[PDB]
Amino acid sequence: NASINFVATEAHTASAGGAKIIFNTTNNGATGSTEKVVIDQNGNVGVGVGAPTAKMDVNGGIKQPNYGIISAVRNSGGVTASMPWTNAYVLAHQGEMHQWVAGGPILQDSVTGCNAGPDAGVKFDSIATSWGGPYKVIFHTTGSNGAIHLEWSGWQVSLKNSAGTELAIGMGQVFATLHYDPAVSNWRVEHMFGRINNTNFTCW
Amino acid sequence: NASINFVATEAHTASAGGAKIIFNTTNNGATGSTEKVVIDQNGNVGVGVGAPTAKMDVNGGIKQPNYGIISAVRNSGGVTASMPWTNAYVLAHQGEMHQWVAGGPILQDSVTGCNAGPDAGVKFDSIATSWGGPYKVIFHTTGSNGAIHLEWSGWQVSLKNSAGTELAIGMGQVFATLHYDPAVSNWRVEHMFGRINNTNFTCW
Amino acid sequence: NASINFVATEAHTASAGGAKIIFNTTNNGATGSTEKVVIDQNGNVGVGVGAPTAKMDVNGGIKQPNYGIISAVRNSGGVTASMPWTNAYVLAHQGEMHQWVAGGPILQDSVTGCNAGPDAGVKFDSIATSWGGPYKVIFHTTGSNGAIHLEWSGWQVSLKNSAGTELAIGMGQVFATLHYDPAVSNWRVEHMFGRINNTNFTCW
Repeated sequence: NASINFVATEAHTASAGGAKIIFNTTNNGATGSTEKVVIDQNGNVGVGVGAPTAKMDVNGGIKQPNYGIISAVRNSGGVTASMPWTNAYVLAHQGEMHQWVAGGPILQDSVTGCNAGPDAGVKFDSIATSWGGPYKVIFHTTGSNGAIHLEWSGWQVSLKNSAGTELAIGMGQVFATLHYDPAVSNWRVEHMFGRINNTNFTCW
Repeated sequence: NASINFVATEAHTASAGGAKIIFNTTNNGATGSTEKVVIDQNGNVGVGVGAPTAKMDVNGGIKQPNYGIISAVRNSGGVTASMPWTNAYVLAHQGEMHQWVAGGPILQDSVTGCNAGPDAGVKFDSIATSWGGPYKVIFHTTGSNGAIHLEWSGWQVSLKNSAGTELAIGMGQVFATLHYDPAVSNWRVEHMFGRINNTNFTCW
Repeated sequence: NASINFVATEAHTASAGGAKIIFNTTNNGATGSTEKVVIDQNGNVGVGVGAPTAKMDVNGGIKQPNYGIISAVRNSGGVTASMPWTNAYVLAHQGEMHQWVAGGPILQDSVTGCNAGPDAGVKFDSIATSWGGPYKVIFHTTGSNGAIHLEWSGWQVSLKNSAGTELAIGMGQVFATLHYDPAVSNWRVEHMFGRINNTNFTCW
């Protein structure tokens, strides 16, 4: 059995007063329904929480889609990128965060965008492993085209210079900002910084 | 057309058994409704997910409000802060996380709070840019007053010493803990650490 | 008063057309109900948002459970761990993120797992404080057993070598990957990296 109940949340002297919506379902194998969600009188939503204090109060974990491995490499070989959203989608979905686990990103712009600062032209060259690491991607804009702010940490990453020489290899972390650049018909790294093992790197 | 259906999730030999709530809406331009949300028999909520494994299982992005630029500067000039929540609101909303994109924070306490550790009295002096960066703010408490744990990374940040001398400028990241201090009638930085380019800084 | 309304989201020439579900509740002390949640025609859920652009669009904060302090220490003394989930639970809840505030983790493997790389065998030895810091834990897998990717930053952390000698103490940040290792009947640190004050550490 499942049901939706409207429940008073205070005494009602006038016919009208505070009220909430509760959503009840019966667990498999059970015979009685139990309250699973509430939209409270204050608009707070409780999921497994009866008196939510947060606007979205979740008594458990939060899951989003696995968007795979992200890459954006501009070098002597040309412009490439693997990005699981279009420019138009990112622009339509401003401010949205996405977190998932996957192999690390491959990131470089040794032509223009990330060839200034202390470590001009480096490649954050993640080796995909079973361990991988968490991505965090939030959608933003240059004002005309889609941009993303991307974070990832995990195993294993090779930091290479613009000549391809491995400078270090091990654990890697990066914060990077990418944008869709119409002048090269693809996503590019505008700036990024992070670390491989104990070595910080920065380019812009 | 929109509708709410109560659906059995297993065979029912006794009149009672497992059941879920499904919420159907019709996309604009469509003629048939499609299932958009489920509150499952186990209480898991699926949003675009039919058999959610997570308590809140979202087939897309998650958005929260844009809370703007955050600042808390105590120096020779006095005590200032720009904080988009009151002390009372933070105390009423413990444990809540907030993520958004905006210009970086401006942070310093060269009088007391962040004038110890390796980089006593520095200012994390973010220049607001179109790129900005992601904030993460989670609400906490000293036990009496509101505290926040704040993270931000992005472009562009000037690291200054307590005398105003620019030590470095470029990409910046900070983790900082701020609290509402009644002794100065405002928010202050209790401790923070991060980096500008490849230079780590730490104060407490 | 509380209510659930099915509302057209466009003109309907044929009997069928786009529609949304709105959920209305009355705030305590109020006499009229106000719209608190919408499941839109496109399946986007707005919580305090009338025309959500995100699949889960929340006009406020997001809260999850406080899972306490996490530890996993393997050294000369043996194998210990404090982990608020079982192996089976983590494996059933892949891809789920969890964020909360608590005292920092205690992490080391000086026998095998984290006794390579630049800082073999170190202990990230968090001292629990009232300030604490934010955890982020996302669930993953080795392919057979539960793994977690864990992040924490905050006050106060002692970085110790494998001999117990305090190398540094102050603000601490860690990214660590832990997994349930049946060969020692407990969770262990596979690799981690972070910083105490301005000192980066890395082990794998």
